[PDB]
Amino acid sequence: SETLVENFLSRAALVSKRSFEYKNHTSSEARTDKNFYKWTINTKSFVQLRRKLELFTYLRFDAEITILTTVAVGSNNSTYMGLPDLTLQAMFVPTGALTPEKQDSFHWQSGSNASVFFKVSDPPARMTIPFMCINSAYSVFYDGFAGFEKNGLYGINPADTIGNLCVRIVNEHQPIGFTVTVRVYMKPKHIKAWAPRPPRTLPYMSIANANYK
Amino acid sequence: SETLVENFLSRAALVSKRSFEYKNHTSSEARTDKNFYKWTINTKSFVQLRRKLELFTYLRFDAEITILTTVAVGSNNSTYMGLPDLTLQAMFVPTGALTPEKQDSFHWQSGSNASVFFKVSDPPARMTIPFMCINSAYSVFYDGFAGFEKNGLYGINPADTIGNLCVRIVNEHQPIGFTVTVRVYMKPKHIKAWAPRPPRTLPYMSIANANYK
Amino acid sequence: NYCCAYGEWPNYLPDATDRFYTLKSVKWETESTGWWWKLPDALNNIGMFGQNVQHHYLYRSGFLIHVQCNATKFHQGALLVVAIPEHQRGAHNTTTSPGFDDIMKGEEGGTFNHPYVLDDGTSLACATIFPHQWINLRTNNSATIVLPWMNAAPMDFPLRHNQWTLAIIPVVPLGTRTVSSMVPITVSIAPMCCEFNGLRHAI
Amino acid sequence: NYCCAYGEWPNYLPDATDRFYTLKSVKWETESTGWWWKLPDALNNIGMFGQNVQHHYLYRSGFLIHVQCNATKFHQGALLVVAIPEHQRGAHNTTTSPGFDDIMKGEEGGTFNHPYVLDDGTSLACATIFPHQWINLRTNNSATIVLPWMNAAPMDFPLRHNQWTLAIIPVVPLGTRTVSSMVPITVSIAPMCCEFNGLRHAI
Amino acid sequence: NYCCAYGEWPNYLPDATDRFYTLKSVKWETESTGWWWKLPDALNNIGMFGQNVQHHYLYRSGFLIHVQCNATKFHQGALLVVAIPEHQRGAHNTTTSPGFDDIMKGEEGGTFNHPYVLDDGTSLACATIFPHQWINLRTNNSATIVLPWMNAAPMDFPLRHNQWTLAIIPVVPLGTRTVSSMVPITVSIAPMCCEFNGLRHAI
Amino acid sequence: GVPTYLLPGSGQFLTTDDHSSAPVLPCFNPTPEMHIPGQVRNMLEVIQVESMMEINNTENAVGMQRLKVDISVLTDVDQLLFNIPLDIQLDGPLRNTLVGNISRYYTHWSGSLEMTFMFCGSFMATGKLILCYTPPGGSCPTTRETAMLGTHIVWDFGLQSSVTLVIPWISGSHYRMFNNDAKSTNANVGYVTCFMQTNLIVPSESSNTCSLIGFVAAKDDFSLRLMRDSPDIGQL
Amino acid sequence: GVPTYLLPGSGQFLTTDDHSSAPVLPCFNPTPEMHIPGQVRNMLEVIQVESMMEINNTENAVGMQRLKVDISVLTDVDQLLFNIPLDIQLDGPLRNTLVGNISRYYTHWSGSLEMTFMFCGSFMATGKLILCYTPPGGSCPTTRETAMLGTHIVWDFGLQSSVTLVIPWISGSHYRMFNNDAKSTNANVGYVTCFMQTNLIVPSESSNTCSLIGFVAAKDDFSLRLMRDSPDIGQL
Repeated sequence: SETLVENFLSRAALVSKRSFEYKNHTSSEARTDKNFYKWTINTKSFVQLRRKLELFTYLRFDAEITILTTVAVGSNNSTYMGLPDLTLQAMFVPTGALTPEKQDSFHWQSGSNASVFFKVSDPPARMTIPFMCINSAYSVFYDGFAGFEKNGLYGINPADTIGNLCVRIVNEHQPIGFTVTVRVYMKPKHIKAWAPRPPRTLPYMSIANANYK
Repeated sequence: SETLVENFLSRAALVSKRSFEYKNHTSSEARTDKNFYKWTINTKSFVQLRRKLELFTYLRFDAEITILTTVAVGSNNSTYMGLPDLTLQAMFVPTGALTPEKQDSFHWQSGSNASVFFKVSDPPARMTIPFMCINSAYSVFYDGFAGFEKNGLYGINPADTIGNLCVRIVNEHQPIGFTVTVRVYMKPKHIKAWAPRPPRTLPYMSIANANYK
Repeated sequence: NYCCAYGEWPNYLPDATDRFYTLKSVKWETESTGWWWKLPDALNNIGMFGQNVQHHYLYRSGFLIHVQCNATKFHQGALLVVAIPEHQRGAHNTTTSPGFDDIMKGEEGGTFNHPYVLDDGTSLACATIFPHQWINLRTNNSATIVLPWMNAAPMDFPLRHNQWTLAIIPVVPLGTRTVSSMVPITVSIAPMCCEFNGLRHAI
Repeated sequence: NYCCAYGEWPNYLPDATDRFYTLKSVKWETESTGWWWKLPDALNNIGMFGQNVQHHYLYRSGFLIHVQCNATKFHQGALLVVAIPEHQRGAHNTTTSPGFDDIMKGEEGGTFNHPYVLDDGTSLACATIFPHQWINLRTNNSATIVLPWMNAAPMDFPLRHNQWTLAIIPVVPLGTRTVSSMVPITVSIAPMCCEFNGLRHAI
Repeated sequence: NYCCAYGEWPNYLPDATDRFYTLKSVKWETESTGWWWKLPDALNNIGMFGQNVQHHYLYRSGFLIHVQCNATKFHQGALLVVAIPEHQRGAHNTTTSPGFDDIMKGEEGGTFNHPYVLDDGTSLACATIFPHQWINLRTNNSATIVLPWMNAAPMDFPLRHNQWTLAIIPVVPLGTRTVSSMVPITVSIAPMCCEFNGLRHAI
Repeated sequence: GVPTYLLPGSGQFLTTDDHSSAPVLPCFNPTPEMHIPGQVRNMLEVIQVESMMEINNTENAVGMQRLKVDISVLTDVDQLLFNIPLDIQLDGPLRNTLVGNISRYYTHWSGSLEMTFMFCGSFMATGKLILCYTPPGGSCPTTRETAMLGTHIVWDFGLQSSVTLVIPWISGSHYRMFNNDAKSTNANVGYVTCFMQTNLIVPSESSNTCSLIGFVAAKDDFSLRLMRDSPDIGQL
Repeated sequence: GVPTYLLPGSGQFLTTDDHSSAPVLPCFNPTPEMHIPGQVRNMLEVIQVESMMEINNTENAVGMQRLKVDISVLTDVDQLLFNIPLDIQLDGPLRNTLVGNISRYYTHWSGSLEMTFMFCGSFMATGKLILCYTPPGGSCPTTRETAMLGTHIVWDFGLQSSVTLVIPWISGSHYRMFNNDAKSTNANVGYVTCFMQTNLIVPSESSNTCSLIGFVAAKDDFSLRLMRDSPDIGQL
């Protein structure tokens, strides 16, 4: 029973820990986070849960998402001052839907998209991402190309891109900067696993492909 | 009914009170706590609950664990300033699993291990450690040696080491130091006791053995 | 005896091209690393099924893999015939995703670069979890493998997706003490329970 | 009469070596502190059971303890025969864990250093909670104790674990006014309902 | 197929050690005379049966002889596997009785000096009156022979008596034209229906 | 009802809790569940399918040359050929299998292990090989006379050319696990050795250097508990 | 349902609460419960098994020399031999027993106490001993004529050589407890004394210094309440 695949794959492993900075990034920033981070939901960024999910080909599951956000003071301020409250509008962007580019990026209203509301002074955000892919399971691999052009990337599904889990500061900027470490936890429930693969032996170098060295 | 062994052994006695310090211990520390303390769960560190549990040989129970953490200001700061919030990722490490060595020690993701999330501004952390030992009860004694070598320690079980109850600051360091007194409470529920022993008369000197003086 | 993948016979989709498309048989040597044929890319350009690949935007097909190792009884060697479900390959020591020519090898199929890790970061030592048989020339001269529909999508494009991937690997190299001699690997694939919809231009 | 431990007869494991292994009987004196024999360490090196200890990685066994105090009726003395379940000993005034030679005493067994605290920090005054009989020479010249399987693990190694520990203690020292004379403690142990699995090398 | 001696299955005495004790397989060459293993002297020093030989003054046992000649089909040769009942050997051209080292050869067994007369004055040409099979590598790669209790005494000492004697003889020498190559004689003996009484010291 | 007081562990992020949460898209119907072949309901179905191991276990050898043993004609009679430990959660030949890598994803592993060897030689190749499963605790045998004391199989290659060694579930405790360190009692599992009883005999025209491939799978009695992150891979 | 308002004692860490919590490992099956002999379902099973006490109770004597009394031939007739108090939660001979140390783990202790003495002498040793249980409140008797007023047992050693003294459950209140101090009414329990009625008579070849061992256990009517931390041990 403990060795059931539902019991096996439902471990809340950290797959994206983004310590994204909360400051007036509109003042002088070039490429970095503008009080928001756009993370495409792929379960392959951290190799523990990745090698847990390279065990199988096809993995249809209801992907429970748990977002634990901890606000720490910035090193520029170098003062504690107490932890201020900060509600976060955590949007999931589905495949095909547009992704935001700013903190006030006009997509955060989410007329079609689904966003949740929570605070930092509240236990972590537990919702359940629906199994949304066009195919009947999550092909974590793709022996093929996403597009019909030759330069399409190998290994990427045009259907298993889960979305973009975009988390911002809906509140305005503070004069005191704060590094918000957002930790993303995947609890895949309702595991429907198919066709087991060997566990990976050689270390990874690229998240997208399965190259070896 | 009050004298039932389930009613007898289920008293939440303090068995590890670690006032571990919360500061940039990466700056200049040698042996002390680096914003975390690694305590192997043995029920023998405090002699009240210990002599309560030297009453019997074999003690199979579901060991409820209650962690009460109180954050006090440091004497270096000498200022109150108000009590800041601090969530704690309380991990249990089972036998065989690795134990962390830093606050950000790469084992805190816990792909196999079980960790709980709670805050200091939340009532104390009540979960129930499963009866996890390979043997069918907790042999609190061991008339034998853990290893087949001669230099193996007497009295230690390679199966009744419950684990390591490792509690850290998942949040980053504060510029103001804080002594976090973590108090560990054991409520053993579902007592299955076997073969009563005399209560201990002479004082202890070592936690591991049962020497007398 | 056949070794149908995970104990189920292939069939049509729930609510002509069954000719055994024998490939050009590869020379098995002592130094032969192994040969992989991605399906239907091994049959994308040959036969009426190969024309159905271009003529249809979507497809579904099972495959009756039959590998033949015609050998003397004095010959030595076992090949892992493994039909990998969805073999995403990798390249050694590079972070770059492998391109068209390293995967879309056509009817001839690709050789194995480092087959011990199965050229994908896994281990071939565990690759017997797969649809798999043995062509150990002591007892088995010819093996066969039955492959159902293996895709999360019910019915997809052939020309930009490989569902199965045959991989014939010499876990033990050839032995006849004339280093190696003859022994071809006659890989014959019959698309069984084939179905094609979406009548569009021949891509 | 026997005094089976906690009123249950020993048996095999739920889903040959039953010879009474009589030990070398110890001289009981007035100044005799007491003698403990750890089981199966008292029988680790003697007999077919002793060879089964080395030849098997795991074991289970009950023990039919029989202590004999052949005495004149004019002799005086009662010994606590207590079979301690899992006697973790201790050393006086040291924080060091007691080593091999203070515990692995072999067939002869160890004497008691401070038996009033039972050499473990407890009290022998309460040690009648144990499997226990009396060899008070006024009425009882020979006592016996039946020991089932006493380990939290169902079946473990003999050579690195003592389940039971016999302890024959003079709570009242010997009296015959020729300080002490004769009176041996014939401790005979029969491993009953013995079972051994894990056929490995003789350790 | 087995060739049980004189058509009777072995059994216990009328009113544990059944492991196939495989020996160190001997190299069969063209110039190989033949190898004899006296039973239980071939198993006197190996295994739990070997320890039971020393630990018991008397014994009885049947033996399930299994000889394996793993060979290529191009290899040539038939060995007489004969289990001689009570093979009293002899030495060539001497009137002296053969001693300990010429008979008590241990687990490795003795080679044949003049096997055509079977080293006992008889003829091996008639030695097919025996429990006997053929390991002619044209058709038979592995032979087996079932041996009951063969002694006039019902139950006797192992360490000073050989009841059976295996003898694997090349009546036709090996042929592979590389003089000889590989072909071991894997002689595996399982003492079946073993029984041991007389629990004494290990001799 | 109305008066509720919270738990001591209330509001804690648990890595292995299973209480359901509110879905993000309530009106979304997922893709209909179609019958993909190969349904995994448990990892045991992964475990009782075969897997070769590094039976050469020689440090210089890597690749399939370490995955296969090379039994030559010139290999001496009564020679140690495998010396495979069974510490599937530790280093050894069996670490890169389904059995080893799945067991490294847990802590407490129990069950009997089937060990099928198939002899990759010519059809005309022959030779009797003695394969001993040493019980746990017992050390390695180096000769055949120290080998057949344990449960051993004599294997003339013959026509089958594939034997199985059903290592029984035998242990001091009732599961086998990490023991928190390799230097313990229940950490060692027992050795499996092979020797040549009657030597490899091959024809003078066939291949002289014969080979052999091992496998591991489980029985139906295999079980796993205390799932943990394996040291097979790690991020850096 | 939806409207809940918290308790006044909500969110409090209670030392002796029994409401269950969420387990740390939800998918872990524990070790199967095997029949270990000696199952303790209550401490009473520990209490009605015997335990010797320090019947010498002489300050110079320590060890088993204080655990046993030494009745000599040269002991004078009608001599106080035990003077054992029954304050099992206070200092006395009975403090280092199962009865005393278990009762010190509670506060409110009730029940009748069996007191078996066995005479450790020679088989040919004889002597009649008068053993008086003084009722609570009554002081110690020093002579035999002040001793047989209470419930007393005359004990010639004979063939049995072991008597029991069933001290009845008699108290001013309906339980006996600490009384918050030793200097109170219900804190004192009553004395048990022994004297020699017809003197110890031993043969001239046997041992002159005879001995005797006491025991305590409970009846089935023993009960305990208000479990507390005993002063038997403490950390420093």
